[PDB]
Amino acid sequence: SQAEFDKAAEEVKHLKTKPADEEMLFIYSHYKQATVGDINTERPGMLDFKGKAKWDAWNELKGTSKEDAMKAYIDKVEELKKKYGI
Repeated sequence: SQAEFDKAAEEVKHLKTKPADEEMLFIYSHYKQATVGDINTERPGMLDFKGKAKWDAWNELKGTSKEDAMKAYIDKVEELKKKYGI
């Protein structure tokens, strides 16, 4: 299905607490593979500040199925929901 993934991405955007950079990264990444696909973009190039993390962390997913990214993202966000909630 799809609704549960937007539900996850939207829910994360409304969580009561902020999860670790790493979580933000797992999300950011799994969200891009789950919806955009493999990183068909330009890695930082200039500064390796926070962007390198998101870009690279997403790149890391080149080869994983949209569905695995989606599925795992849904559940993972669900973890975050049981973990941090509303």
